[PDB]
Amino acid sequence: MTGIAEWYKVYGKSVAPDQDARAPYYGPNRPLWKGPFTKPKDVPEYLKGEYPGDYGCDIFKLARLPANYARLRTQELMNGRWAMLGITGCLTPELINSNSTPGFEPVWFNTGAQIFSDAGIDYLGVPGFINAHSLFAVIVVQALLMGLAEYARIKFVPEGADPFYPGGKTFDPLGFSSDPEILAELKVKEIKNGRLAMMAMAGLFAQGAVTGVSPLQNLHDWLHL
Amino acid sequence: DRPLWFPGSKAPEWLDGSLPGDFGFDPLGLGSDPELLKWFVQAELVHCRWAMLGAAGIFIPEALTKAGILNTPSWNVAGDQQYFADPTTLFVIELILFAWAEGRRWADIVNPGCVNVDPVFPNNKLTGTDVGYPGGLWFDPLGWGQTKDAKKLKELRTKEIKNGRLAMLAVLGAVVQANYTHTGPIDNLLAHLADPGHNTIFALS
Amino acid sequence: DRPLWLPGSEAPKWLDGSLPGDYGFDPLDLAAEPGRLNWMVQAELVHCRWAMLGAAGIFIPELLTKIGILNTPSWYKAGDATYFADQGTLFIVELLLMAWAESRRWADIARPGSVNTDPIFPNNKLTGTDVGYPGGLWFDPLGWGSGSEDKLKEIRTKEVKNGRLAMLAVLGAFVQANVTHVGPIDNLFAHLADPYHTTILQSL
Amino acid sequence: FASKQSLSYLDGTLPGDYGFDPLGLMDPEGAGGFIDPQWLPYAEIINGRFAMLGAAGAIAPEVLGRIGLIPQETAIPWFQSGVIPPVGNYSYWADPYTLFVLEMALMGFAEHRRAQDYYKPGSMGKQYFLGLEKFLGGSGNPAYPGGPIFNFLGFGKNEKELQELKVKEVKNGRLAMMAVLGYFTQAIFTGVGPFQNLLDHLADPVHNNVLTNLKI
Amino acid sequence: YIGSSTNLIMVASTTLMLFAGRFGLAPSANRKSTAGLKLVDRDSGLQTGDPAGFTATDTLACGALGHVIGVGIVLGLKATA
Ligand SMILES: CC(/C=C/C=C(C)/C=C/[C@@]12O[C@]1(C)C[C@@H](O)CC2(C)C)=C\C=C\C=C(C)\C=C\C=C(C)\C=C\[C@@]12O[C@]1(C)C[C@@H](O)CC2(C)C
Ligand SMILES: CC(/C=C/C=C(C)/C=C/[C@@]12O[C@]1(C)C[C@@H](O)CC2(C)C)=C\C=C\C=C(C)\C=C\C=C(C)\C=C\[C@@]12O[C@]1(C)C[C@@H](O)CC2(C)C
Ligand SMILES: CC1=C[C@H](O)CC(C)(C)[C@H]1/C=C/C(C)=C/C=C/C(C)=C/C=C/C=C(C)/C=C/C=C(C)/C=C/C1=C(C)C[C@H](O)CC1(C)C
Ligand SMILES: CC1=C(/C=C/C(C)=C/C=C/C(C)=C/C=C/C=C(C)/C=C/C=C(C)/C=C/C2=C(C)CCCC2(C)C)C(C)(C)CCC1
Repeated sequence: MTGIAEWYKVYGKSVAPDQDARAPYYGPNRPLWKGPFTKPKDVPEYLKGEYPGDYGCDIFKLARLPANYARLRTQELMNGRWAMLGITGCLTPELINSNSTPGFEPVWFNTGAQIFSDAGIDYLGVPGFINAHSLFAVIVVQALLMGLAEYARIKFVPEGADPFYPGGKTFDPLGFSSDPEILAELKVKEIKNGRLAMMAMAGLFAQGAVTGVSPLQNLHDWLHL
Repeated sequence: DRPLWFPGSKAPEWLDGSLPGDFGFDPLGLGSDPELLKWFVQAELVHCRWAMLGAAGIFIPEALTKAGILNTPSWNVAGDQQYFADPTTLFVIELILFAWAEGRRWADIVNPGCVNVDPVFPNNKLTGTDVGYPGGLWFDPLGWGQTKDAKKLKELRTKEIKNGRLAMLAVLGAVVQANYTHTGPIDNLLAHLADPGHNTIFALS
Repeated sequence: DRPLWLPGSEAPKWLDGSLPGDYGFDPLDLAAEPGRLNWMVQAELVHCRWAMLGAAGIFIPELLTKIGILNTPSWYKAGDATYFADQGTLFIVELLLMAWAESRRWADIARPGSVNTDPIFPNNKLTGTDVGYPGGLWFDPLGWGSGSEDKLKEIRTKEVKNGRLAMLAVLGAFVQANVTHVGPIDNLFAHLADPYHTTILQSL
Repeated sequence: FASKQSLSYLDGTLPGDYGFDPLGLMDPEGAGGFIDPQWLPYAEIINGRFAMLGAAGAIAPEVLGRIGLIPQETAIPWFQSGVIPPVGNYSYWADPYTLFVLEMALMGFAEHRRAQDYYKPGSMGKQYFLGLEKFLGGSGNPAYPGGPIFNFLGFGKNEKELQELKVKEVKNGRLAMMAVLGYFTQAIFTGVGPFQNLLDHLADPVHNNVLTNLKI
Repeated sequence: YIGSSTNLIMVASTTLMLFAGRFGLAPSANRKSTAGLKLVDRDSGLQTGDPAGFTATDTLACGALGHVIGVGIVLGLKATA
């Protein structure tokens, strides 16, 4: 129950201290996927709540069995975390410098072809940073490091913690998970921000396919300023 | 038992072998829900049938064009040729004609046997029992497919789906190789028979 | 045991099928209101009858003119044509006469069997026993149609689907006049001349 | 049920009650003068009904002129009709001061009668008016007189529908009050009619807002 | 003007003042400062939806102080630099 605890409780909790952080997001009181027009039928009788970020939106007959539901929850969480990382990493280099510094290539969907250029990939356009020029070496390092990471994920489980919420000392240095109630509220926040990032990534793909870049079409067009 | 795709490994629990050609190949677990298997087998049947048709239409006319007895143009440019009718009009005509077939297919997969009666003359019908197998005079002219199967039907079904999968791979191969190489499949075949090592994926790029 | 508009499709609970033409076709769930079904059936009857009347009044003149018997102008410019009477005067006469007629119809619909008696001559006594089918000498002189049970069903089904056909046909004719500057039968002739190069996609 | 604290005197019986009273103007502890708790709801309803009339009538002529129902000589904005002669003026059958005198006479009759009914609830239906005193006895709540004239169609026959109608009246009235304030401010800043302002915000929303119109 | 230095200074001043208001880094309606500048807790009969106790009065006060500080900083920087 570290110093970060009771600090999140006073400030970062999304509900008043008298009210618990359960009811607005769990149980029969969930906002549901059609707002005030949801009607009892559109909520499946097995999507009863009791899990983070469900709005009773199963239009196709997916889930309906606990194993499928739990699995799909796990891939949703993983895609969401990776999408948060992807969106923030796609928007950071363009924000820091939108100019085409030869070794930089700020555009997110054009940095792949930067490795084949003579200038290579120069982190922050600094000539002495990495300065990679070989795609095969990057391939090999990706394969080795991510194979080790995922093998540790799906084989080196402590056999006592959740596969996707390990917690513990190493994954929760600040000890946010001291209280189960705030833990569930934080899980709800994580799921919702992850879904927002996933839609941001999909829209980024589509708008890169149609229009040029991210800053332009947000400052060049649709926000004439 | 049955010959698995991967020897020495347990097959997925949802594949009992009853379905034709069950090789126990579900690495990604996309068939964990029993009700999904029926839709997936129907979809794979439809793609495999249309893929066998497409493979025949992309290979036999081109092979006979190579033989010289036929003058069939390259299939990649077939849609850009001049025809006596508007291609978009042809599209809408085939759409309208096939809408009835698609409605029949949807109705029978949702509810088997509900479209098994000829509307104009109710006497005419089809003899099929399994979902997606009508039999009858219209769809089974030779009466093949309604037989007491101790070992009869299953082998035919298995070789049918095997040929379907092979044709699926063949048609995507043809599309991909035409995209990669601006030449017909027969040109690539002649190149690989002349010198397989010299002509390959790396040969073009 | 009643055929549905869609095979293997469950009919709505309120769509019993007893009424003629009820084939369980209500995708929008519009007629679920208890007080709406009678209004829907009466409105469909009126719509189909006037639509088929207009279908005759549109198709017969153009067909006769293109055959050669008559030499009448088209419908989509007849309103702007030389007439003895002013157009507004005619329209006011029309709205007044229709006000009387529909007023009678509305009084029949709201109050069943309340306006079957002629005021001036109370010795007429319209014979119609069902709403929307007043019968009587003025509207049903010969007396056809009225018979035993299950006899009315087939003929009323004929009426409603004939009115549906005419109504969709007249919508098509108006769409033609909006998209092409010629009568629909002339468009039939054009579709016959080059069928594979004359359709909706040709000059959309 | 919204806005600020439940002030312990705004229990919720009033139509449109949401416990919004940051300044505590309706606290019944010291409640003399015009700050009486029985006067403020009535005054809110009255400026609200007059604001509904004013908003509708200040936006109507310009819209009608754009559609074409009325002659374009009468499609002038609301401030170019005679309220402010220095800005614009229109010539009617009488000069605006005779019109003001006649208006004050008629509204004096109506308003002094309404006031006497508020202060003496049973009155205005006792002395002999020109035959109309029979229908002019307000029943119960001063803000809702009713009768064969003020409610001559018969809405709100049951209590619940009447509550819904009262709530609807309060909200449309508050909305119209804010709309009239907007009319005034936008007239000062832009010098054109509110409908023209709406069309300007619709045509180029980013370059036709309050931030652009800081220079007049 | 949106990317201008004045806009950045004003938005930064207002945001920092609001941040110091909502989190207990500055006095507010529900958090009184003593003679020693200690920020003891004070109970006011103002209801707010913010779980930390930040009210509309605090929003107005912090925005006003932020606009004031921003204007002062902008004018001083323009006069010196
Ligand atoms: C190969 C293919 C799909 C492959 C899918 C695979 C491998 C899936 C594998 C798995 O999912 C399983 C099974 C089980 C899971 O647990 C694991 C994975 C591994 C995920 C589709 C083919 C599909 C093939 C089809 C439908 C072929 C169509 C042919 C056409 C369109 C012909 C067109 C033309 O007639 C035109 C229009 C006019 C002219 O151009 C001329 C021609 C060219 C003749
Ligand atoms: C009556 C009114 C408008 C009337 C308009 C009329 C008749 C217009 C007439 C004409 O236009 C026409 C038709 C045509 C034109 O040619 C001529 C004129 C003659 C111009 C507006 C009222 C408008 C009234 C308004 C805007 C009132 C606003 C009040 C607010 C915001 C109060 C807030 C709070 O009081 C609470 C609720 C609780 C407290 O604790 C705290 C605070 C914060 C104090
Ligand atoms: C709910 C529901 C229900 C019912 O059933 C109905 C339905 C509809 C079915 C459903 C829905 C669903 C959905 C919507 C989904 C979605 C998804 C997504 C979007 C994903 C993404 C996803 C996404 C993702 C992962 C992403 C990722 C990313 C990344 C990594 C990136 C990276 C990068 C970077 C940084 C930078 C550089 O320069 C480039 C790169 C290299 C590239
Ligand atoms: C609801 C919400 C929220 C919030 C939001 C926001 C966005 C806020 C903001 C707010 C703000 C942002 C406010 C502000 C304010 C400001 C102000 C209030 C100002 C004022 C100013 C002044 C007062 C000035 C004055 C002056 C001076 C002093 C100088 C000279 C000139 C003059 C005189 C003018 C939260 C997060 C909670 C949640 C979500 C949603």
